[PDB]
Amino acid sequence: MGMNTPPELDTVLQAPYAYNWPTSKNVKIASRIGIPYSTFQTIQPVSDAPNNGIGQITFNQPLGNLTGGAPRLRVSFTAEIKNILADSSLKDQIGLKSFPVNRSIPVAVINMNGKTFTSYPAQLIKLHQYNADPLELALLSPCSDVDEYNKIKAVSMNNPYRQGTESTDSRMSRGLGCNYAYYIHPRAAGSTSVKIDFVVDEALVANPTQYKNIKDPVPFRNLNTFKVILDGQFKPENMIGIADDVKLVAGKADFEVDITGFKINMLVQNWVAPLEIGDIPKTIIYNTPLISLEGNISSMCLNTKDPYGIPGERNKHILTTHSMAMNNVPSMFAVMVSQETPTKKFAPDQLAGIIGLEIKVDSDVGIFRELEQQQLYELSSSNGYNKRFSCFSGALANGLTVADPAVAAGNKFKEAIFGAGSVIFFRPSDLGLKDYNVMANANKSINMQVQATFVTPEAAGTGAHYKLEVFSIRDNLTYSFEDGTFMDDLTLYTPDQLLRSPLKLTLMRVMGG
Amino acid sequence: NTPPELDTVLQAPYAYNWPTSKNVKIASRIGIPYSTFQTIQPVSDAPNNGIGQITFNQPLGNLTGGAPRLRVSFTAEIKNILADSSLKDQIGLKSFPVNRSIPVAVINMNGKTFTSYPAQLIKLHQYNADPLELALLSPCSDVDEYNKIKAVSMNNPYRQGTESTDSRMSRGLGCNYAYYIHPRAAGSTSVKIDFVVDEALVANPTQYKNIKDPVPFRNLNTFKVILDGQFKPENMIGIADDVKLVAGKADFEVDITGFKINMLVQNWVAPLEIGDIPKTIIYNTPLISLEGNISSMCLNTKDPYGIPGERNKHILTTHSMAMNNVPSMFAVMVSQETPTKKFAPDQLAGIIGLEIKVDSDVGIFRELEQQQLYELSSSNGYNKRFSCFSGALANGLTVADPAVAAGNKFKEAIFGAGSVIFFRPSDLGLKDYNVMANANKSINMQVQATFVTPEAAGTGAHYKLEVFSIRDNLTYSFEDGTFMDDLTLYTPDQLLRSPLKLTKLMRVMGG
Amino acid sequence: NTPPELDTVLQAPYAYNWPTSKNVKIASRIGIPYSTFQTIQPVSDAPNNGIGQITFNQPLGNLTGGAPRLRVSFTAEIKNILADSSLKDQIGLKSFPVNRSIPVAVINMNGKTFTSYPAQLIKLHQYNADPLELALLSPCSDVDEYNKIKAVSMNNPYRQGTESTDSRMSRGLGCNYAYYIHPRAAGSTSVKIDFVVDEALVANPTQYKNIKDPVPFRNLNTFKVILDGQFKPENMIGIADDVKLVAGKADFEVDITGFKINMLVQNWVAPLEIGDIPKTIIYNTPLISLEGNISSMCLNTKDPYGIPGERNKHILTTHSMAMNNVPSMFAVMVSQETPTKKFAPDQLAGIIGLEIKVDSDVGIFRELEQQQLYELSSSNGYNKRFSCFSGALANGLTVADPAVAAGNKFKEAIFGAGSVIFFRPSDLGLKDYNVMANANKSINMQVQATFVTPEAAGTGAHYKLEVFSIRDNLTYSFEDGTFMDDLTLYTPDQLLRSPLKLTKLMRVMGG
Repeated sequence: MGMNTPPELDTVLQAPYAYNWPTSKNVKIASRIGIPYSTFQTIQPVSDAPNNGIGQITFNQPLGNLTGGAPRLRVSFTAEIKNILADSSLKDQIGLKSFPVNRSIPVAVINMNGKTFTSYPAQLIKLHQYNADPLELALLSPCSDVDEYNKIKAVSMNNPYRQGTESTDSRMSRGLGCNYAYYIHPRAAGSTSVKIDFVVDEALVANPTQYKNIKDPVPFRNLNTFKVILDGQFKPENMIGIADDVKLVAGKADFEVDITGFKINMLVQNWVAPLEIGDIPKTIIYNTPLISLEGNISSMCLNTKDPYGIPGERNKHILTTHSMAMNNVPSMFAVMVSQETPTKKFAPDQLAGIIGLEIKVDSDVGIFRELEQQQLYELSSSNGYNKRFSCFSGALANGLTVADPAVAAGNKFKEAIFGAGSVIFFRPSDLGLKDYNVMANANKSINMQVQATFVTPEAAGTGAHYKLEVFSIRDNLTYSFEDGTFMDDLTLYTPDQLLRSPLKLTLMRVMGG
Repeated sequence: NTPPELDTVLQAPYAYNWPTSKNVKIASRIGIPYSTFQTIQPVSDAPNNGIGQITFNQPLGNLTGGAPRLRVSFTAEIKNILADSSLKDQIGLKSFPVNRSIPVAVINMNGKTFTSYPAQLIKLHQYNADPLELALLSPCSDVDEYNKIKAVSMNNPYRQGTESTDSRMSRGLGCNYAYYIHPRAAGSTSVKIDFVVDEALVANPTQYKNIKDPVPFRNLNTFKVILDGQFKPENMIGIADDVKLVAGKADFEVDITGFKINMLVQNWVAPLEIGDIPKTIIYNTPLISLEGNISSMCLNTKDPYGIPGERNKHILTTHSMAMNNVPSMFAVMVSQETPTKKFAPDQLAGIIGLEIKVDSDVGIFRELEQQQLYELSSSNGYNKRFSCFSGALANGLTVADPAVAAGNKFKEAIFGAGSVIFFRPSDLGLKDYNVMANANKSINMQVQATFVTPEAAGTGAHYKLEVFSIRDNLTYSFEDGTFMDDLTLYTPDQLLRSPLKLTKLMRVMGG
Repeated sequence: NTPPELDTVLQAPYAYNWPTSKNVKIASRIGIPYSTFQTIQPVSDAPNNGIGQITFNQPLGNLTGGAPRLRVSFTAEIKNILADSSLKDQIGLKSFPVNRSIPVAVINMNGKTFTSYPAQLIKLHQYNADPLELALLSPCSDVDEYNKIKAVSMNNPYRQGTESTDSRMSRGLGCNYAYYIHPRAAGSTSVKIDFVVDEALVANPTQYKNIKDPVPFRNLNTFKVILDGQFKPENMIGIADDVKLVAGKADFEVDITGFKINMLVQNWVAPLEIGDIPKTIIYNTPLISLEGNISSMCLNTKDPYGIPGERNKHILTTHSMAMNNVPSMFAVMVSQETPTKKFAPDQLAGIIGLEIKVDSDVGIFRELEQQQLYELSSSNGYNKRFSCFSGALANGLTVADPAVAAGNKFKEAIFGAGSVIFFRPSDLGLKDYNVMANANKSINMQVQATFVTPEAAGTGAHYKLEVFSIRDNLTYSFEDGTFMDDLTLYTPDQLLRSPLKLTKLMRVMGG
């Protein structure tokens, strides 16, 4: 159009940091203070642990001065696995499920100085495993690898039950002899069972623990009342993994597994604040996100076409939540469609493959209707989703095996493997709402409805119940006052305050988002 | 002399930076939405077999994503497969199959055309980009290390998802991209596979180096993307070298049908909170050019799998290459001109020596051997292992086996894929201090490469020495609608007096 | 109590930090050249079998690279291999084979000598360095997790390149280093392999912790590198534990011939644009020393592959170790004194308890169990999996198999390689607050380690407890030519009143 010339730009010479010569003008020498490993507490529960891992477990241990921000639970037990075909090698076929400690705790209550925090570790970790940093996840649990597909076989190389000697990268393995202590009892000739001792030391994922910052969590102060109350569900379906190609004794449909000798301790650092940090501030703030199930709905999903057939012909099931009333705007949402009832106890968890999503917020309807599955994967990945597309999609993963004419039509289904399925993370900012007041942390009431279209792995002429769940992740802070009091509260502001807040495009801490 | 006094600090964990009202702020958020995400159809029906011009013509208001993608879908039928072949872990796609299929692209923004060469760009870019970025660019981001792929071997990019612990290593089925294998009949010698690939377009001015968070384009009243579509099997389809052929057939025959292509890009209205957008927005849009090439028929007289020091040492030297200004980086590779198989890894020669002339300064790098040339290239981002770069014999035991008769040693030999050597003007240590990246000084360059090739004793083939320049180049978006692009050029004196950058809203481009 | 008011911000993508003339600058570049790269020959012909003193003596003008490397080449002949052995994925090199081969090194810069112990240094450093830096240090950077390597198992560093998806995992052929296997005759029981390895020298004052971008040395009128060369098979050559032996032979017999060694380092003139080089340049050059050791004959009476709680718990306690100042870090290791096989992984014991005494403070860490000791070591950089650290039985199914006779259970058992525990004085939580890293305060320390060993019931072997110190230590280059080095020591009172550092041209050394 007009007269345009590129603007003048100033120049610099990019040079290696090696030429920033170290001298007396730019070098200082450090000594060090740090969190010690002396007086590291091993805390027994108030009563002898339930011998099979099932029941309430309470830790009650006042602790003076500073306490580690990411306390851990150390569990030990013996698992007896029965109904194994005689003469089975079991090589690379036995291990633990992902995050077996937190999977085993449906609800936890933590009391600090009379303030109780109720959370749901099994629900929390099922989401968290999919969009956290995998480096933090390995600090959280020795069993941090997340299943990509709905079956695991020792014949396949992507096998989390490969033992340590079969694993080049330890983070890939939930198997024996790799990240956790174990002992296999001697097996008799002709035996159809095995006993394995396990020990697992895993960070507790329960508000207000600092499970997102395991290397360097902010300590707690002066826990004069400190109780950790667990709904203990340390049972085989929560903890134990068995490859889908282990053969069964004639006449048995699944393995029978028993837990005995269950023990549990809470392990946490405890220490006196060093002289050099001076006065600890009166009021300490902790980032303690609040994860909530906002809505759910289920249906019986019947397939009439082969799930291993042409992908575009797989039955497209739809579920839509009831309207979900919220008093404020969360930071993030997560959508997943879960198989309600596992058909096997020791196999990967099954989710549906979500192929479409439509969101209504207030009067704004049909949001994301133009997205297909690859774009939904991109959306979720933009918010941290950390697994491959073939997992997310729920597609048929082993098509050659199923396209084989030597596999009779009847056995094609039995041999088919699918992606584990979808979790879709989205923020209110992803929705492009015309209502600019709907911002994360706004104290504005909203109504949301979620429609998910999805595919399921059941055979043609069969079905199963699936549940659409919509979770919120809210920014939430815990406050430690100098007199001992703890409080927690959502970080809420008016839309007008947020609209006028300065942009952040890149010792100050910024929490929330 | 006495050591100087140094001040002391106490290193302490960040845990002791206690969060309080003095040092904590709470964020809300704005971001780029996934609503009104555009799926743009071409102006006319795509060629059924992927061959032909393809045009997108779609004005877009307000803000448009900086890294638009192409979603391709098609069926490939692979014929001449020995009956009763399992095909397990043997079929997939070549690296960056969408960009490999586009020899030339023209993008028009508001009347300004940008012509680039995606296939040429990605062949180079794949070797020194950040592998994390490459995985965001394409689902098929693993780059071959060796000149043959076999399902009997564990380094196999056609291992399917259930055989791959790390998805980034696989270009196979059931891992990073959607696929469907049609049922196979007893005794069949062919397979049909549906594929879908969503890959970022690598064509100026797209922001393919910043896929997570690219700077958007604005007010695209004219937006055209014109592709030379060459979505043919040799550009897209990979077949392991140990799949067996039907008797009498020299190679597989592959046909593409059902080809469809859409351009996918975000589009949205600027949030109220960012206020006015600046009058002139600047985009980093590097310009990659072939500066010179030369070829020869290279004949081997000694076994390429024999003593490495006895491998024939071929030499190619470019003609003098006249440049009007000094590029930021150069890349040297020696390519096998004619593939002997259509669905196998690309073959480069193993470069064992390099000598550079710039103006009157001759023989630069003559004292470097192959390990040092690997170190040089790696210091400029080269991202593969030494046994790839070197082009050396990779499976020495197999060839040393006395049960493998002399005639079959050649057929069984596997070599590194070969070399790409990235170097900057600053790597040359030129006595002429005026020869600096982005200087508006004319120079003349000649490149000599000494290299080894994988052909059998008593055979040969044509190899081409290519020297590429990578120049710092910027695109300017003026608020009146105009787009321009230009090299970033300065006098040597300007550059010689510029301040050093030895290490947050400030952006530094070029280098 | 009421929660405090907190200010708010809007988190926004960096894409909205629009690049404009107000926030963009354009870089040219200067860098460290690859021209005049020195390949320095030893003053006398290298010892043909790799055993003997080796000296490099080469004055260098201007700037010299801070991380010089050694390029070794040799042929290894391996004898006593069962006839018709494939050897597939069974031969390679041990971790850091060059530094493993140098028990002591002396470097002279302008008349100042620095004496260090590379083999001792690398045995520690491999366990808590950044693995990305370790791969720049040596092509053979993977560290053994278990005490046996078998080609039947996937965690096998002698996997060749074509069997390795990730090159950093492999110390095998055809992956990270050049090699050539000589043709093998029918019925032969030996193999000859040529190797070439280019590895950074780990010897004070080399900048081996910063290989990508080390600070250069300047104006070396005297530059000598004097090595105790022990480039012998037990230091360099790895052979999988499932390679079979010819009848009547107990171990392989390996010979090194044709040994050559050169020192490779960049050398260049300072660019005009950095102006004057400072009068005194400081280099971080940590001092690693053995502070104490003690040994015993450790006899096992229970099966090491039996119930873990019943494995014999061996205890070693050092004598009192007197130190004149407080080191930054300690490392505790219990080593098998005498290898039973020459080409197998190094064996350490599994440490299950540790108790530390410092001055009058006794029994520190007595409440920690093995998992907590692993966490402690990991907090200070320990970089391997728990099953390595623990020294536990790694292959319990094999041992639990009733088809494996009680007599063969031991032979088939595989254990973790065993423990290294890194700890800092700050980890000890001492009531004496004067005991701080770099304090010029005398202390006395005693270390007790409780550990398990892999020997069969009814047998034993000697184990040595070693406690190493890592001290913060600086080298100073004065422009008159003089070099000095010295510990960085301060009074406790100086350190106690020093400002906290809780979190770019400023450099902080030590810690």
